[PDB]
Amino acid sequence: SKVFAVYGASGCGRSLMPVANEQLRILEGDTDSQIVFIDDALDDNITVNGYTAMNYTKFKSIKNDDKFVLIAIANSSIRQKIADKLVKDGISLWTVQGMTTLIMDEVSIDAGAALSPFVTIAANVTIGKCFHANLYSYVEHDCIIGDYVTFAPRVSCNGNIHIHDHAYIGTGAVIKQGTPDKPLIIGKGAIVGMGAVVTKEVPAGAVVIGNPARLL
Amino acid sequence: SKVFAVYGASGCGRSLMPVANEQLRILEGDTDSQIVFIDDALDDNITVNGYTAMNYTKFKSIKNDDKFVLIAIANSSIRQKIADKLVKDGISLWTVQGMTTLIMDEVSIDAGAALSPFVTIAANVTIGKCFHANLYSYVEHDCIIGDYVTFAPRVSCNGNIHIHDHAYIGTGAVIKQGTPDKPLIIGKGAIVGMGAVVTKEVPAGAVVIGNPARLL
Amino acid sequence: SKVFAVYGASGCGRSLMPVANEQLRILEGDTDSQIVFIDDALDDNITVNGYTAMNYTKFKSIKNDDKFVLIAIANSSIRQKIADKLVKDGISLWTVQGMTTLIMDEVSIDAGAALSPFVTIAANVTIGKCFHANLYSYVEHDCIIGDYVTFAPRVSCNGNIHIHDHAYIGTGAVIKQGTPDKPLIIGKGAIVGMGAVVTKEVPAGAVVIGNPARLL
Ligand SMILES: CC(C)(COP(=O)(O)OP(=O)(O)OC[C@H]1O[C@@H](n2cnc3c(N)ncnc32)[C@H](O)[C@@H]1OP(=O)(O)O)[C@@H](O)C(=O)NCCC(=O)NCCS
Ligand SMILES: CC(C)(COP(=O)(O)OP(=O)(O)OC[C@H]1O[C@@H](n2cnc3c(N)ncnc32)[C@H](O)[C@@H]1OP(=O)(O)O)[C@@H](O)C(=O)NCCC(=O)NCCS
Ligand SMILES: CC(C)(COP(=O)(O)OP(=O)(O)OC[C@H]1O[C@@H](n2cnc3c(N)ncnc32)[C@H](O)[C@@H]1OP(=O)(O)O)[C@@H](O)C(=O)NCCC(=O)NCCS
Ligand SMILES: CC(=O)N[C@H]1[C@@H](OP(=O)(O)OP(=O)(O)OC[C@H]2O[C@@H](n3ccc(=O)[nH]c3=O)[C@H](O)[C@@H]2O)O[C@H](C)[C@@H](NC(C)=O)[C@@H]1O
Ligand SMILES: CC(=O)N[C@H]1[C@@H](OP(=O)(O)OP(=O)(O)OC[C@H]2O[C@@H](n3ccc(=O)[nH]c3=O)[C@H](O)[C@@H]2O)O[C@H](C)[C@@H](NC(C)=O)[C@@H]1O
Ligand SMILES: CC(=O)N[C@H]1[C@@H](OP(=O)(O)OP(=O)(O)OC[C@H]2O[C@@H](n3ccc(=O)[nH]c3=O)[C@H](O)[C@@H]2O)O[C@H](C)[C@@H](NC(C)=O)[C@@H]1O
Ligand SMILES: [Cl-]
Repeated sequence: SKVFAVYGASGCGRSLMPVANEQLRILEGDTDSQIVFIDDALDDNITVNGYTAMNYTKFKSIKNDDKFVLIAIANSSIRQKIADKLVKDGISLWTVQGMTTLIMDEVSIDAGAALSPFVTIAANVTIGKCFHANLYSYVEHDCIIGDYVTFAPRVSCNGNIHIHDHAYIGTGAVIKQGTPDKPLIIGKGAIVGMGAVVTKEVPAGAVVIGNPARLL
Repeated sequence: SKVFAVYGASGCGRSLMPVANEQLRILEGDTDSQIVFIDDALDDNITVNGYTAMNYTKFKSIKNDDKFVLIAIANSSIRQKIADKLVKDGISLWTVQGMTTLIMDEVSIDAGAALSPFVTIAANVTIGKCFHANLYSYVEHDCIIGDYVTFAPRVSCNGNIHIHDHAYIGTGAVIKQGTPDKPLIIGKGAIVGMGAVVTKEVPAGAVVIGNPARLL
Repeated sequence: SKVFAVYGASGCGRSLMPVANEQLRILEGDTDSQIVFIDDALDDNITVNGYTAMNYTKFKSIKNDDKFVLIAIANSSIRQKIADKLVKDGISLWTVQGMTTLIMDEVSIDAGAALSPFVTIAANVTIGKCFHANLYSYVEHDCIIGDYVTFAPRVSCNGNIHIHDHAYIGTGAVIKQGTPDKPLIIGKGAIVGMGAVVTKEVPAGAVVIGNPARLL
């Protein structure tokens, strides 16, 4: 027996719960396990879109040895804080993908990814912990994505790109491919703005916007 | 017995007829009902891509009590004019979606929407009359879309956006999310240009272009 | 009996091989035929992502009368050179599409197209030799695409556009629709940069960038 949850019942979680249901009901063939929202804004349990929603105290208190959680909070500092809490409390991080999520050959993705509908993860890609790939995003050949990286919808991450930990790539951003000899690097905790067209390495902690991308 | 039609046999209609066939043949499981084009440019009936095409006089003259029409004309002033005519003549507005159109939880869409392939309508979205969501467009969590709103392909409408009646959002436009406290508003009859990156409220009747979006 | 191949085992080929397998195993229902990589960088045979990879000398030497090749090299000058070699050596050019590739009515596509997942080819489109439509690209109503045209991912080619031979359209580029009276032309060997917003005819051999698109 198992219990599943989506951690976060705001916009991120409510748009991932259908995806978590595709993962659980169809890709895992599991019509038996219950799935709930966790949200620490809650004191008393409520329902959100027809699902039981409870705080983490209540979720921990459930008498089941086999808990699986997708963290659906886009802020990667919160996501890492919650991931470390879950693992310390013996709760499993749970990767979710949609029926229309395309995974190609020799792809490695750490536990707890949120892979939205219409996402492509292409050939020979490596992805670290609790990756968020929102609707329509792709990661193309030979990319290395670090830990707690967050893509908005419709991110175009071309080939031979290395994205370091905690980077955020905004809606519809386009990133030029690197080369095998010189991967294009997005530095740790960098922010690429919505619609930015990234043609060069982005420094760690930089915010870049526009076409072409410039420091903000 | 029923008769279906796509109103408009130009580019909008010819790229929606396959979608209307997915809706009718697969999602409604209906292999019996006939589907035709209506186009008032026609005097004599013709065929368009292997479908009978006739003007509205001829379509009205069909002896069937149960008519269903998708309006495939992108100009929203024409679309509203035709919708009001159809309803007055006792003809039903017909929502069409593709096999790859994704509708999430607690979504409300008024009759007569054209929801193209690869469209996502995410959690807790409300949409008014004869919405056009062209290929790859999405409407994310908590949005409220008014009447006769038109999206070109690949519109990125993020969460907590309110789009008023008759707005037009151009190809690949990106709209910044609002907040629960302050939805980002696109005003009545506003035009957001292709590739525009919208980061603030757009006034009613405004035309905005570029990255970032500015008045034209 | 037949032998299939993907010509090019770098990023283009490795992200197309899964698509070639969807085409062969599912759309052609063929679990019998072998599929390999050809790559002329190879001296001795190797494996690439669990597929045999050999140079063209070795591929020619295979004793089979019925060879089918998808050219997965994005550089269209190389692609044409290889296509002419294959045809001269009595090897068939092979069109591949994904399970999520959408082809609409009255579409004509010459042999040897690479049609990626989530690609739409809309109504009444005509496409010439060895077309590349990378992930998420679309070609909308009434377009005419010439020979050895290459789309990066997420190209938005709207209606009534004529793209001449050997043009390259970069990641996330948007092209304004033409009219029936005046198709918007992308000239021979033109390059449209990533994220370019094309609102007018592009001259043959021009490089255009930005929003709006300008000569570089
Ligand atoms: C880039 C970004 C992080 C900057 O955030 P911020 O510092 O709060 O910026 P503000 O909204 O205060 O705007 C700063 C200025 O830059 C502009 N700007 C903001 N985002 C921009 C963008 N992506 N491209 C270009 N200009 C942008 C604003 O219009 C403003 O101009 P002004 O000073 O003349 O008024 C933010 O706008 C962004 O792009 N975030 C991603 C949104 C997104 O992807 N949503 C998807 C959710 S699923
Ligand atoms: C924004 C828009 C409505 C303006 O239309 P318009 O007033 O007829 O504009 P024009 O085509 O005459 O061009 C006006 C100027 O702005 C530029 N321009 C036009 N559209 C632009 C856009 N989206 N972004 C930036 N610049 C744009 C033109 O290049 C031109 O520059 P110029 O005066 O230096 O020559 C139109 O270009 C547009 O974006 N429409 C949407 C197209 C689309 O989404 N098609 C999908 C069909 S399914
Ligand atoms: C437009 C393009 C062909 C130009 O290539 P290039 O001539 O080698 O250009 P460079 O990378 O040397 O950069 C030239 C300058 O223009 C800028 N630039 C490059 N591409 C740009 C683009 N698409 N939009 C805007 N500016 C761009 C660069 O930042 C640079 O600015 P700088 O001189 O101030 O440093 C190329 O950048 C491009 O867009 N290619 C498509 C990439 C792609 O689609 N990849 C998908 C692979 S599947
Ligand atoms: C306001 C805003 O920009 N929200 C965007 C954000 O959604 P969330 O990541 O759900 O961010 P929220 O701040 O809206 O919500 C986080 C939720 O997480 C909960 N939370 C947070 C911390 C914690 O320790 N426990 C916990 O339960 C918290 O109570 C809240 O309900 O990320 C999505 C990917 C965005 N999506 C789109 C399409 O625009 C949302 O608009
Ligand atoms: C020229 C142009 O920009 N056409 C774009 C428009 O297609 P339509 O909405 O089909 O616009 P049209 O003007 O081309 O056609 C409208 C059709 O509607 C018919 N019509 C119009 C009025 C009416 O009362 N009756 C009626 O039958 C009219 O005869 C005509 O055949 O909207 C699509 C969504 C665009 N798509 C793309 C991908 O570019 C088309 O290019
Ligand atoms: C470095 C680079 O920009 N590669 C991009 C290119 O991938 P390819 O078209 O695979 O280009 P390559 O130069 O990387 O490889 C071509 C292959 O083709 C082979 N080749 C070339 C010539 C020939 O005669 N025989 C032959 O076998 C050659 O040995 C090589 O392995 O085109 C894709 C569509 C891009 N995709 C993305 C998503 O970024 C790749 O990053
Ligand atoms: Cl897309």
